[PDB]
Amino acid sequence: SPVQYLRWGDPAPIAAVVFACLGLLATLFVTVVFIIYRDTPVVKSSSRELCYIILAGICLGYLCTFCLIAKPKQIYCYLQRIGIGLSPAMSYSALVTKTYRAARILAMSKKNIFEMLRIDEGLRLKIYKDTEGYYTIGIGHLLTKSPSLNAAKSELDKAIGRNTNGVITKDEAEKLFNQDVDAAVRGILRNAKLKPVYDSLDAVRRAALINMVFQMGETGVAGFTNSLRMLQQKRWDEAAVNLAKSRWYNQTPNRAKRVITTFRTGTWDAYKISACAQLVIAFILICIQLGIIVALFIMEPPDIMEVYLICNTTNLGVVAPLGYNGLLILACTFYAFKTRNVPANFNEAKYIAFTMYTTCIIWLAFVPIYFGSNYKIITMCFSVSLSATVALGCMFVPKVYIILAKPERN
Ligand SMILES: CCCCCCCC/C=C\CCCCCCCC(=O)O
Ligand SMILES: COc1cccc(C#Cc2cccc(C)n2)c1
Repeated sequence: SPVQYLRWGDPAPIAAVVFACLGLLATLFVTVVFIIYRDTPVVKSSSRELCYIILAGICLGYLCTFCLIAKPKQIYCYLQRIGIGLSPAMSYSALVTKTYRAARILAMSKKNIFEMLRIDEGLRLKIYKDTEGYYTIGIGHLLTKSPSLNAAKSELDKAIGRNTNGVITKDEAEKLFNQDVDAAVRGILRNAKLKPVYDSLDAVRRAALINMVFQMGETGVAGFTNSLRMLQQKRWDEAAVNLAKSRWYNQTPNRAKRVITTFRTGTWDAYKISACAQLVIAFILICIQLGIIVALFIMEPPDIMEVYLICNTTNLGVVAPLGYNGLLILACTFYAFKTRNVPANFNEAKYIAFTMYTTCIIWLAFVPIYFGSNYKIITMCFSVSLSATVALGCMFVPKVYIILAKPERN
């Protein structure tokens, strides 16, 4: 009994149990809130079944402390190993597929704007110079600024990764273009006259504005005061009429028409231009961890060696599932970082990225702390729980807050 130990002067067992009980309550609160209000936008477009997997994992995480603070029964040693390896995998494997889909969606948006400008501006697959004499390739991608061709080729090879010999492919031109777009967005967001229109626009219409920026620069685009305002206020037809009066339209009519039409429809009509799969993959990434665990069960059978349950788990019995989860966390972080600025679903991505930043630190810190500790069971309890609380706190608590306290927003 954990109360005994507190009485005997050791408050660690009861503290761990309380942490886990509170963890279970909160996860229970959050889950029920998601069951009732699954009928709402803020939950529908986000993957519901995947969310449940993540919550289940967090739940099992907290449950792990009851496996570590236990009566001496054989099965608890089995449970410990199962729970400690499998519960992070459940959460992180469902999450990686979530961040992956968010990464594909984003990539295909970058592909569209690339095609837009391939059509409007064109690209060269071989090195050339701009009107200012600087070495350039693709859709106006600046390579270097020195007057030496070989310096451009080296810098290109550095950028692409193979020995290009001054010649690249279309996919590689896209690669370079993605950078230039990124930088282009930075500038718009650093421009007071342009930030509010860009923030308010949907994805397609954002590309149209970026298109204009590429043609005239920011200072030129900011000169369409009235039109930008109309766009910001969503008066699409009026913006179209207004922009068709400009000198821009009159100097480059063929291109301006496509851009204006894009602004007017929010579609790509002027340019030629699976949830179930997620569950199967998440299922697979989880079974792999189970495979590792079951294999270590056969190589190194669990055995007991009071309130603390000392099992005979070797360093390998810990490290192998730990390593695998570490890989999942790594993949999550990678994809989450990539999609960190994605505005969709009330900036859901910003929370997911922050969560993984924290997880990485917590897990990296766990290695020296745990393997240099003489209080391993309690270190494990707090660690699993902290990791589960970080996920629950940083990702689900804000969603619940929006649900219950902003019913006029969602
Ligand atoms: C952000 C990275 C994700 C988390 C890192 C995962 C940590 C697990 C991976 C490897 C840990 C290093 C191997 C264990 C050290 C053995 C210590 C010992 O037994 O002496
Ligand atoms: C950092 O120290 C450790 C060591 C080993 C395992 C863990 C863990 C975990 C876990 C469980 C369920 C849900 C989530 C998000 N995480 C933490």
